[PDB]
Amino acid sequence: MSELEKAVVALIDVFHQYSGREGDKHKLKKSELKELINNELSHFLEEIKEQEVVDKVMETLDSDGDGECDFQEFMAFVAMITTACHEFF
Amino acid sequence: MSELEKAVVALIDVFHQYSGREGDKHKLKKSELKELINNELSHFLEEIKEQEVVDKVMETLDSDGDGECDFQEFMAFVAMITTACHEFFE
Ligand SMILES: N=C(N)c1ccc(Oc2ccc(-c3cc4ccc(C(=N)N)cc4[nH]3)cc2)cc1
Ligand SMILES: [Ca+2]
Ligand SMILES: [Ca+2]
Ligand SMILES: [Ca+2]
Ligand SMILES: [Ca+2]
Ligand SMILES: [Ca+2]
Repeated sequence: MSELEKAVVALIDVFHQYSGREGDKHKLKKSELKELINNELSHFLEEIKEQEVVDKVMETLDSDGDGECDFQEFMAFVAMITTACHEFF
Repeated sequence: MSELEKAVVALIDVFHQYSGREGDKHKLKKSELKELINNELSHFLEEIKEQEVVDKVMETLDSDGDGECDFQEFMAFVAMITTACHEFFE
């Protein structure tokens, strides 16, 4: 696999590392999303320690309004983070 | 960096590697897009061997109508591919 193909597969891997921890194994509930952000984006995003900030991130991400973040919604999150990083540089 | 962080920067790296070849260093023209797909997506997508196919992929990706694929448009392409790959592994 190329570096791009590996990156694609990594997005899938990381999503499932967190979505499968609790409840719906195909979606990130708030607790899972918080853990993903604190554990996997510690060099890009400030550590989340407030429940408020959890609720806001999720509210931003939850396009279909079911209260969790599914894969499509997570992809939108990755695009936000990636675009932000790109724009920074 | 984490697995996810490495993935994020890989997307930016690969886009820069091809967008910088010709003309606007911050956008992919048709030839650059063809080269990225053929060289970096060779395990995922059928090799592009015809102009009609290149034209079509670019038209699909070119949301802002400027004839090229910029980073945000490329990110949309990555989302498409990743979603397709997700369904495959599922
Ligand atoms: N493959 C590459 N191209 C590549 C390789 C290694 C790289 O290392 C870095 C990773 C992350 C950052 C970084 C800047 C920054 C600014 C503000 C904030 C914030 N949230 N206040 C967080 C931030 N994190 C810097 C360098 C970067 C690219
Ligand atoms: Ca879950
Ligand atoms: Ca949702
Ligand atoms: Ca270019
Ligand atoms: Ca464009
Ligand atoms: Ca644009």
